[PDB]
Amino acid sequence: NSLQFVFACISYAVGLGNVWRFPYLCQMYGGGSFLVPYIIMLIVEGMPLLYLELAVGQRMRQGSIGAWRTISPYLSGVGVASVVVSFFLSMYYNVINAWAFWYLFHSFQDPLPWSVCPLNGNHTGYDEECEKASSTQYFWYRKTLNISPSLQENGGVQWEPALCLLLAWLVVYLCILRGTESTGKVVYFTASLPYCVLIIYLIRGLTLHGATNGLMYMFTPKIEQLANPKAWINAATQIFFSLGLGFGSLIAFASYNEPSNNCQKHAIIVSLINSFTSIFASIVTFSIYGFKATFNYENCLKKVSLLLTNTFDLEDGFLTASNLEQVKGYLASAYPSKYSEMFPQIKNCSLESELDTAVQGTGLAFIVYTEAIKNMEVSQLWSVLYFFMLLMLGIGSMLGNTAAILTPLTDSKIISSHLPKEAISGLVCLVNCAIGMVFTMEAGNYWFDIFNDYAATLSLLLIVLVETIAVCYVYGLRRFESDLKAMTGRAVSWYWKVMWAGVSPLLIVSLFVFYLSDYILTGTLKYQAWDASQGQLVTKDYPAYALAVIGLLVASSTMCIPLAALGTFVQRR
Amino acid sequence: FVGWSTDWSPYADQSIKVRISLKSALGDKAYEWNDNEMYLFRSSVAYAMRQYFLKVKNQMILFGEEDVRVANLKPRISFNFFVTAPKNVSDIIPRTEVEKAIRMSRSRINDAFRLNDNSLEFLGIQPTLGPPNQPPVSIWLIVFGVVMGVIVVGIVILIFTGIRDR
Ligand SMILES: *[C@@H]1O[C@H](CO)[C@@H](O[C@@H]2O[C@H](CO)[C@@H](O[C@@H]3O[C@H](CO[C@H]4O[C@H](CO[C@H]5O[C@H](CO)[C@@H](O)[C@H](O)[C@@H]5O)[C@@H](O)[C@H](O[C@H]5O[C@H](CO)[C@@H](O)[C@H](O)[C@@H]5O)[C@@H]4O)[C@@H](O)[C@H](O[C@H]4O[C@H](CO)[C@@H](O)[C@H](O)[C@@H]4O)[C@@H]3O)[C@H](O)[C@H]2NC(C)=O)[C@H](O)[C@H]1NC(C)=O
Ligand SMILES: *[C@@H]1O[C@H](CO)[C@@H](O)[C@H](O)[C@H]1NC(C)=O
Ligand SMILES: *[C@@H]1O[C@H](CO)[C@@H](O)[C@H](O)[C@H]1NC(C)=O
Ligand SMILES: *[C@H]1O[C@H](CO)[C@@H](O)[C@H](O)[C@H]1NC(C)=O
Ligand SMILES: O=C(O)[C@@H]1CCCCN1
Ligand SMILES: [Cl-]
Repeated sequence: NSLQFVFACISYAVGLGNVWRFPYLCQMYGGGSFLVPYIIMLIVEGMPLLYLELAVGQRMRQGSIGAWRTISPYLSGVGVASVVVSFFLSMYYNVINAWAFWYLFHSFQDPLPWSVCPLNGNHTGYDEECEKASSTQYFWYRKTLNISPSLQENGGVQWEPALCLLLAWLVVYLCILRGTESTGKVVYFTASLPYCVLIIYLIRGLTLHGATNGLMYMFTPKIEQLANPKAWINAATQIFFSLGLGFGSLIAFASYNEPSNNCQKHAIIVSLINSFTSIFASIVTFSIYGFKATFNYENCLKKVSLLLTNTFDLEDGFLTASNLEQVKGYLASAYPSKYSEMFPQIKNCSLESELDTAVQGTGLAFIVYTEAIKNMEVSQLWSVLYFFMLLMLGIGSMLGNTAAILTPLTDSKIISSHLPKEAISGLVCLVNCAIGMVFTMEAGNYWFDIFNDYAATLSLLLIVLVETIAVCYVYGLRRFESDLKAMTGRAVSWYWKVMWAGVSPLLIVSLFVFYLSDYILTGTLKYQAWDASQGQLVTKDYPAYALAVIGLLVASSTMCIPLAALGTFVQRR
Repeated sequence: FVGWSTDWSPYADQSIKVRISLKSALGDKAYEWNDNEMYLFRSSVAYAMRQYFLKVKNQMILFGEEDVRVANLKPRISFNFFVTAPKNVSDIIPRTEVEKAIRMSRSRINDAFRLNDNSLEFLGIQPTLGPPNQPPVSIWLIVFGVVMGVIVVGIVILIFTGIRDR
């Protein structure tokens, strides 16, 4: 029975948060400067709170709402809020799957769309934006999203992404209807295919030119940017979002386990496997990313050398990258009148700046892996395999999330006595798909950025904080420890008690305080926006109406607890 | 402006500038650009002029390697050439006709030196890459239609079986 529960938890935890979100989160916050807090935030926040969730799931042996209502009525709201967050997650998570579907369907063509730029119009060169950016970046930002230059500018619903999202939701609904316990052979298959695909892409990814640059960028802990509180916040929230803490379905999963089971081994194993999968996927992604950065640096050096050679009438191969500055000085010393004209035009390029600004954003995984595919031998087969592994991961994670969404609805006899579960699930999927059309607009990627960074980011911290305070202080840690010891024969270790009672809540509170102080001091929340004319990413301030949505997404889920407490107090009085 | 430059001439508009990059297109195993290579280049240019005047204007003009005058040779291998009348130097073929002749037979000149349109730049004659022919309608749309159809059929049959069982 241990294998079933462990593999169920692994299949829930291992999803797009490990393969897709972790790489771009690591790239955005400095690479190593993000990896050091992650590990630091895994020993303190991941393991103890995951173990606490699994133990509450066993000792209550009820659902999330049932458990947090049986501990105390004044607290039942934290069971409701843990559902709402899942809702918001299921509202936008599917968009990622849609994108993969798109990238799958554009994978049966000999001239792969992200391989060759379109012709300029003279039929003699390439597009300006497709040349300034990469072919993969041009495909991702224009052919896939058609991203608008700013959040204030939005068009209509792009029909192709809308159809892809509709297909993804239909697939999710079909998986919901079809199977619920036939995961026997799937757990044997769906847990090894992602690792096999990542192994293949690692085998390709570690033989590319300049892969070590990517690894060095990944593993170098720059102290200068290590002081950013946002890096710590993002590390903690990614840990919570990848382990599933706060969504309330881990409690339901542990509710079906025997009370004479070791949840100290299972929690440790699940957390370590999640961490290892994230690290491996990010290693492959950053090896390919380092190859991209090295290629960009070499291309810039070649362009500068060609510019100098075509003007100074130097030999074809005389000006190389190993003697550039000296020959530049020699040319400058030869005659300054000619050199003065083009000195603005000569561009400075270095590996470091390219590494920071080669590829960044929520499309890092897609761009990087499409580039790697375009450098394969049979690109179609590897593209199909990778975007099928990604499809399986997304579908499994969404099955877990939607089960967490739907179980409270099915368990409610008020709704279950009026409509079939097949109709309740159909209505839920329809509502989610209809609301998620806002991510398919021209400026839909910015709303996806907002939901990816605020819908299920900080609410998971407050939910887990309330849960751990509830378990430790309201219920009584001595009573909980005695109950657990009676259930499993072994008393909880002193380390787990220490991390439950004081360390994790204090660290969460400190992180919240630091984030709030940083936001107040900065006073200007900014987002990345695509610039096709410059062909890169620029920072723009959020408009007035985008802050209302940002505030409400967190506020509804977090404030659902105190409102329930106030309602219970009113009912008592 | 006081003074003069010894490089401007009334016939300098008719010159065509050629820039050659041997060690970039070939890397190693690249021949050196001695006088024999210049002789072969002038012969190729004269051949192109003959082909243009035969296949367009229907005139048989006996150009030669001495009718392609070359100046300003430099170690980059970048010079200026102009084509004159077969035995009358005072007559210069206008640059438009020379450009048309080069365009007509640029592939042969490229093949004579094992260069491809990037290491042999005529600085005024730009090549055409070629239209990217499109597939019949759209492969992605067909695949998406098939997948959506099979998914919808599965959903319908599962719903019908579940309803009929209960
Ligand atoms: C080797 O190659 C070289 C080329 O580099 C070649 O040299 C050329 O040879 C041809 C043939 O002999 C020469 O053409 C002759 O030019 C004589 C010069 O007199 C004229 O000069 C001006 C020419 O302008 C022409 O074109 C413009 C634009 O189309 C046009 O407006 C003009 O009217 C004219 O057609 C011209 O301005 C000038 O003007 C006179 O008259 C005006 C009034 O109209 C007046 O205001 C001026 O003050 C002036 O008096 C004059 O017309 C020309 O005499 C000669 O014309 C005679 O013969 C032709 C028949 O061939 C008759 O039709 C005509 O009535 C005359 O009897 C002819 O046009 C050309 O100039 C040479 N170019 C150079 C640079 O040398 C060599 O021959 C080649 N060698 C070999 C062996 O092949
Ligand atoms: C190629 O197109 C550009 C516009 O992007 C134009 O400026 C240029 O003149 C064109 N080249 C030729 C040879 O017409
Ligand atoms: C490149 O470096 C030089 C010297 O450091 C500087 O003057 C120049 O502004 C930089 N940028 C460009 C585009 O030349
Ligand atoms: C580019 O276009 C020209 C005509 O505009 C054509 O002759 C040439 O062959 C083309 N290049 C190709 C098809 O590679
Ligand atoms: O790793 C993932 O992608 C999922 C997201 C939902 C919560 C569990 N982890
Ligand atoms: Cl992770």
